[PDB]
Amino acid sequence: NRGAELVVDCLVEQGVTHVFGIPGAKIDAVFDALQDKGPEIIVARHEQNAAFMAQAVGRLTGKPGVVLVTSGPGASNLATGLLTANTEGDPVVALAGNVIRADRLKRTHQSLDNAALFQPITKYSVEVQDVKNIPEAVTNAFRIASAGQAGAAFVSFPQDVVNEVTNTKNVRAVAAPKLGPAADDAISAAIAKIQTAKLPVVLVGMKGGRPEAIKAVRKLLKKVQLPFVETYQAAGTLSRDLEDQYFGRIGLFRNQPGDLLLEQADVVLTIGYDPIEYDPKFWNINGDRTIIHLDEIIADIDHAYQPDLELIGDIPSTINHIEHDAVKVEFAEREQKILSDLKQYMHEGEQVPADWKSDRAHPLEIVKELRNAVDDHVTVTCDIGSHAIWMSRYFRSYEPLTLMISNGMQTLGVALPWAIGASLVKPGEKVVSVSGDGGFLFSAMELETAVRLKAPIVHIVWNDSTYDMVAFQQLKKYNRTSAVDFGNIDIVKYAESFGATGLRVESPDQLADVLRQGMNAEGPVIIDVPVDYSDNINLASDKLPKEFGELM
Amino acid sequence: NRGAELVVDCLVEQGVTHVFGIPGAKIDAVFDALQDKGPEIIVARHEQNAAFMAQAVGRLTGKPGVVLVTSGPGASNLATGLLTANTEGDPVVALAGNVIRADRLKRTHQSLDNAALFQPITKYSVEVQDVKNIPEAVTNAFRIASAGQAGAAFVSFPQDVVNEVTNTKNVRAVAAPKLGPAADDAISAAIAKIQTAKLPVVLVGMKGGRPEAIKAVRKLLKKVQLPFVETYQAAGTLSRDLEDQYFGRIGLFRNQPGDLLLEQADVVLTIGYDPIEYDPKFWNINGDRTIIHLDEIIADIDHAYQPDLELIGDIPSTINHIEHDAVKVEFAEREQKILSDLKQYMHEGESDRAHPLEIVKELRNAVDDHVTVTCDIGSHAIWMSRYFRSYEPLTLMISNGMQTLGVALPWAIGASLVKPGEKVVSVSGDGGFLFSAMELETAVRLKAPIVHIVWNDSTYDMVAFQQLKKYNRTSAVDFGNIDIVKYAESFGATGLRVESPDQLADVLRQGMNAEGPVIIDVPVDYSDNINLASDKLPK
Amino acid sequence: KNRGAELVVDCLVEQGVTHVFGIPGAKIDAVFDALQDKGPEIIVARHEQNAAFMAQAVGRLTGKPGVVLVTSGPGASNLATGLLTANTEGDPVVALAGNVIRADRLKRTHQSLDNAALFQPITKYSVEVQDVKNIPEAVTNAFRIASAGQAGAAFVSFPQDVVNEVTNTKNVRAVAAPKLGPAADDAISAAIAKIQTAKLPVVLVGMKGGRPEAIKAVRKLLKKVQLPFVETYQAAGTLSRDLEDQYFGRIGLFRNQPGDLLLEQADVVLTIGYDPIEYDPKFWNINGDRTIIHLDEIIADIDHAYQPDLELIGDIPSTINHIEHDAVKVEFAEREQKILSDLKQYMHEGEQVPADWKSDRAHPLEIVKELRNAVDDHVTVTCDIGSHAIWMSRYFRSYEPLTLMISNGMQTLGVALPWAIGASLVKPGEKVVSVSGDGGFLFSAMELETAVRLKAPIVHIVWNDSTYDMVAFQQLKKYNRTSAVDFGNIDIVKYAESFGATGLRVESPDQLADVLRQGMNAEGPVIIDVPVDYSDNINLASDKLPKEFGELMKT
Ligand SMILES: Cc1ncc(C[n+]2csc(CCOP(=O)(O)OP(=O)(O)O)c2C)c(N)n1
Ligand SMILES: Cc1ncc(C[n+]2csc(CCOP(=O)(O)OP(=O)(O)O)c2C)c(N)n1
Ligand SMILES: Cc1ncc(C[n+]2csc(CCOP(=O)(O)OP(=O)(O)O)c2C)c(N)n1
Ligand SMILES: [Mg+2]
Ligand SMILES: [Mg+2]
Ligand SMILES: [Mg+2]
Repeated sequence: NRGAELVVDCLVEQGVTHVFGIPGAKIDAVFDALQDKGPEIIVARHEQNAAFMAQAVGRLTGKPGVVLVTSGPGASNLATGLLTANTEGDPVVALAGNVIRADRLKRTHQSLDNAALFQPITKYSVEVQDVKNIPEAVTNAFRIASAGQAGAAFVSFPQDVVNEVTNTKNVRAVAAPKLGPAADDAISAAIAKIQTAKLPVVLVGMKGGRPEAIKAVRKLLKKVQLPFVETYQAAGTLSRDLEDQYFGRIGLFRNQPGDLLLEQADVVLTIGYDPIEYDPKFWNINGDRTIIHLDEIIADIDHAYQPDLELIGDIPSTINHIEHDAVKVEFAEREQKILSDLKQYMHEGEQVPADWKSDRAHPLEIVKELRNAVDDHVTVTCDIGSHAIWMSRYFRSYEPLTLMISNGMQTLGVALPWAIGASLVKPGEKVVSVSGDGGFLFSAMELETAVRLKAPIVHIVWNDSTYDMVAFQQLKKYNRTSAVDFGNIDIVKYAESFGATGLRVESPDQLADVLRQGMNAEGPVIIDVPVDYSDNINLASDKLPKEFGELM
Repeated sequence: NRGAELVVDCLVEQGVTHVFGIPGAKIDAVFDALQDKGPEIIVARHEQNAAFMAQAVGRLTGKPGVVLVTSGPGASNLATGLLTANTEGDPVVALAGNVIRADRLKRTHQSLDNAALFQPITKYSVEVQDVKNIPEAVTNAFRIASAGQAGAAFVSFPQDVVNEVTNTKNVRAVAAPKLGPAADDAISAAIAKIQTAKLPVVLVGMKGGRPEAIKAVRKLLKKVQLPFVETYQAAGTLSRDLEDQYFGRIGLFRNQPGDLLLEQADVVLTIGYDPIEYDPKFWNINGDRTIIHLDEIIADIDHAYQPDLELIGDIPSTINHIEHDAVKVEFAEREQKILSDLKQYMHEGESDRAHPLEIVKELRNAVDDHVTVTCDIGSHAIWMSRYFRSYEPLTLMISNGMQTLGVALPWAIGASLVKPGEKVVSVSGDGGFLFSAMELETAVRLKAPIVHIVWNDSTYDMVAFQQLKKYNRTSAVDFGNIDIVKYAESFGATGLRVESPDQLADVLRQGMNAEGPVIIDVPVDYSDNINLASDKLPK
Repeated sequence: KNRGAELVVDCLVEQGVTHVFGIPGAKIDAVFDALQDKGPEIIVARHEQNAAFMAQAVGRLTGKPGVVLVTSGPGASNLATGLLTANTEGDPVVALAGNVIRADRLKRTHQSLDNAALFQPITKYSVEVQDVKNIPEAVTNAFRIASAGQAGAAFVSFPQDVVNEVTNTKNVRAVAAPKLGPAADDAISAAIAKIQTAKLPVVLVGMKGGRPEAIKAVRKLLKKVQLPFVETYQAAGTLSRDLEDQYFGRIGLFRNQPGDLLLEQADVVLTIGYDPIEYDPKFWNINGDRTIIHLDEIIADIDHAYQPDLELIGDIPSTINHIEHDAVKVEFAEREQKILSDLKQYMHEGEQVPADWKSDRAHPLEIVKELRNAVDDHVTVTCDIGSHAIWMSRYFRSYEPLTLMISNGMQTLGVALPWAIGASLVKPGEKVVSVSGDGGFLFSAMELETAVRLKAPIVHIVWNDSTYDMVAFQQLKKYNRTSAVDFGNIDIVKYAESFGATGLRVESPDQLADVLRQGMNAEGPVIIDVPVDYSDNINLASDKLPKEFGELMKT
């Protein structure tokens, strides 16, 4: 019963089932303590992927995912991982080791100021300097990682602290509390402003993408019949019932129907809106608009964002109090016409161009065939790139937490490790991950962990042989691409070398059969599907806002 | 004519030959400027390895390696990379982008305090907030990265700053100056203590592992005939002439002849000694000895390290002034016997699979002296660090500061670019391999003549055997195997395999004569590893 | 003309700032120049520390952030302790400081440092604006964060070229920080349930319970349910004269109070806005399992001695009201009534001067009482740090919200007098009383010029013993000897007159009552030198009371 046991004791109380990590000499006492009791250790092939996996656990379970690494380069490898989780509202607790307290100021092996390093990228970055303080520090980490808004917590343990034998008792895993609903006066005022609105619309954001949030949002949308829009991490709010009120997903560029829908609005209700997904300077422009901020925390005042009302409190509760006293909105003919046109423009946008001819599959063809090959309840984790732009915009998701996208840091390589984390959260279910050919290699080494776990993952690789998202953004600004090209690899040979299944779409017509082959395959499968990116530049085309400008 | 050009203008003037990086929306303006002029861009497969490559360029060329990344996750991926370079005396300049100055406080895509993040892990972390300040900020970053002790410098560029058009002129790339040698009276006082010493020993350290230092160290060792020892990053100090005065490499555990040699000495002269490689509480113990600190910067006072003399100045110059007025030391009979027994003990220290010691030697005999050999981190690195002889400066590169996993392969890639047309050998573990194995694509793309050796045991053994000595059980050290040959072939590279311990020498030669990147899978018996921490030898 | 500096003033206008405390400088002068055309009144301070203190006092009294404006370099670095104090004591403060131009920000140039990096670990919000357009946003969010629970300090740094930069940027609406709804309904119901079933339920009113609107609601709860309650030092003023029979003093510093013994005997403790800085839970929540109910605007910090069984997070007054609405009077059993009776008795004996007392100087308890009797309930009393503060914090009764201000977070020396000046600006035309030690006096005594300049009606009481006594008696108790606590005397009367202020002196303990009335009736700043006998001070850390109660209870 030494300090390392205390760390494990906390993990038990927090109900931690899995720990992702990589052992080392400085953190060895805690890994040793985990052999006697505590959660199952998932050994990672890189601490970055260990942090990503934990993030996936966080977003899916609502409870902090736990990552355990050693001092020095082990700790510093969690940097990007935690930074992503901290900016994308995913509860993660990081446990890292450090050199002994007596040599903490010295130039010794793997020593640095851990707490100072993770300070600007976490909600909580502390280093325990007394063994008695372990149960407190770790508990407060779990609570703070979870408390709205969710984020990353980092706890550093000097080696002599985790090895120290102590008679210190454990501490109760007091659950993070939930707020009450927003102020009654604030809700009453909000209902009033929505009822008097000529065209009210709902902007569902990050924290609205929580399951219980989605549950309450849907009840509201059905009763009041408001047209709504999603941010990328709000994917899954849409139901097939609410398809007639759905106006797509806003993000990246102001050239979507939702942006035009938001423009026409006179009252906008934002739900759990972290502006990181889409800056308000992009959508809230052109005329005085009423903004009602509903969130678990106060609003960030921007030039383009100055809420006329703030409903701060538990997001689902606050929505419930609104939905109860709200009544159906009747739209005038003019507003109905606008909604009709936008829904028309929206449908026109989801279609492959008529003049299309190619040896490869169009991105929309890859999107459509994938959704029809994947059940609604199946979790799909997506990477970042041009492929991500298509997925975020056109891949429909009808259930909470089934389309995971990195819309905070837009970190390359998140797809596959999220999928591995997701499969452990939902055992016995197939999990689909989508990535680019460039972003793939960022975390492809974690495929060994997949085969080892026999995880039912289907990884789709959009093959263009370039960092295209940077490329077409270079062409639009400088009329030339720079440092976006790299060599190709045999993706099938790559998979097979890890002990996984590798398939390949040789022709655009084989797409449907290859996908279903993978969805029925056993174990991890990587799928190489070449794509034609000649239409990608139109993702930033302002043709659509122009057409609607003239029509108005 | 805009801020991005200024960054490149500095890179030109600094004589930067290569920039390793990955583009992004915020830093693309500088990537755009590199199309018209400036160094050749090497697109990496991960910013971690791009930073590693730059570290190798720094360690090999003496001028800072440059890495250029984007905002957000681009910047934060440099964390381990820069931290490694900063604690291992390798000059690196990192250039990262950031969000618009007007939105620097907002929750927007890829925003963080870049400068605040790299503060605890660099010698210099600044963020430029005015376009005029670019040539200054960049120039001083290079100077500080180079200045003793060398390390990592980080410069963050708001997107609007690199895109802003200005008529600001560039700034001259003033070279970091060299110090003069240590004080004359200080040099004389040191020489006095050495000639009167019964058993004087030289500890060549990190900053002694520099080329000009080694050249100057060797002249001192030949003339005075001093017994010396190496640290892991001091590999290459040994010459084939000086085999008779060499007493191995100290590190990791106190069970080496060197630890015992230093113990018996009464006066020890340390040269460019960073205590990060081996804490002085391990060797400077059993009895009072006089310590003379020779370095480019002052010493860190430790309980086991309190110098009686500090000769601070240019390392080679200070050494030359010693070598000039020093004379040969005659060793007494007792002391000569101690030196004799330990050199005997040294050789004394030197299955279905191949033994580690078999793999070290057979590689040395299969590899030319001038060929640079990069090593990763693990148990295999311990065998290499202790028994792989290097007879030329900068031919055995080891990460002895952070002990960072995955450094082997990208260092080799950086090296092939530094020494074009030369073969480069990299050694790594099977666990440490996948950390940066995706950078093999960059090697094949560059057609770099790299030879990678993978020690195959299927575990994180260095953690494993230290667990058995502490808790008598291993924890979280096991993982599955992969087909390394198929892996190589999938990248368009050559894959070989040692099926039997006798095939070792022939497979090695195949790779050394092969064209392009080659990976070699060699299985190892690690049942002997546990003796590395055995206290048998000191007893 | 519309320049960057104007945007800063425009924000202050929309925020409804009436006063700005500061000291001008070369880097921040553009904002000072802009304040000449429009904006709040500038209060020139004699040290930036006191400007931070005064701004803090305005925040604690008005609930809106007090504003402090300084220059680059040492001007900014002088705000360190001031802001650190406000940040740990729930007082809204916005600090606006200048810095060198963006082009020389990395250079060794005059008064350059990383302003933001310095104030990062001691404020809720420390940013530096690097674009003139971003000013109205940065500042507005600064005010909101400083006010948002838990209230604290925000620091905004302006490069000289940024505030001097001419820009056509529109201002941004001063959107008010919103209030939470009350705590969760099921959580409140569960709380009432655990309170009704309690043998001895007690309320611990803490820092955030000491706010006016909080106190209003707490009292209604206390009257209806008839719960015994206790105060922390910054919760002073919750007590009403109605509630005297349920009041059990103020816990703090040392565990030797009736309140500490009351909490020990309780089986259910309701904490209200309890920041543990004032008194760590390892001191009071000991010796047996107790049910803890954390009521606050933010979640709880889990300690070994503090692991709540229930958390009611939401607006503090609103949450209390829902409790008060559905709660009923608590009936105490015979055993519990006696425990309350004995403790209420022990409490009364503690507030009394010892019978064998004789001295040429005034006893601390005499100075407290005579001051309380010379001062109206509504008159704000600011207290400094030292042994005198212990007497005041424990024995000076306060019967209205925000009439006894104490620095109980950082325990910063010198806060008394500048707080009074800030108070004097908040309640113009009202007398303000400040209490300090002779050591803590000189830390900020130079602000006496600022009082005299404003002709503020302040009455400053200086406890004269000629030592750092609070350190001294704690040294004798730990080391059997004092170290570095002694210093020379100054003529406090002559000191006041030299600033143009009134100086009085209590030459004999009977003149005490008379001198105070003389001061309370004097015009302009008044300093009062009153000598004190500190021979009884060591009993403040005496463990006699817990010992007697230990024996009396084991009976
Ligand atoms: C760690 C990191 N580095 C750089 C970037 C910038 N970036 C955004 S998209 C992209 C390239 C994606 O390449 P790929 O995997 O091939 O997908 P594609 O764009 O081709 O669809 C890059 C480098 C990033 N978002 N994260
Ligand atoms: C980035 C990083 N993660 C973890 C460690 C801790 N560590 C030191 S050696 C080692 C395992 C080495 O495995 P391998 O590559 O197979 O070499 P081997 O032990 O088998 O010789 C680990 C995980 C480290 N030094 N750096
Ligand atoms: C800035 C600061 N310095 C030191 C202390 C420690 N301290 C607390 S009370 C005290 C001495 C108080 O002297 P005085 O004002 O004369 O009051 P007295 O103790 O005599 O009642 C000291 C030094 C502190 N709380 N803050
Ligand atoms: Mg691609
Ligand atoms: Mg291995
Ligand atoms: Mg005193």
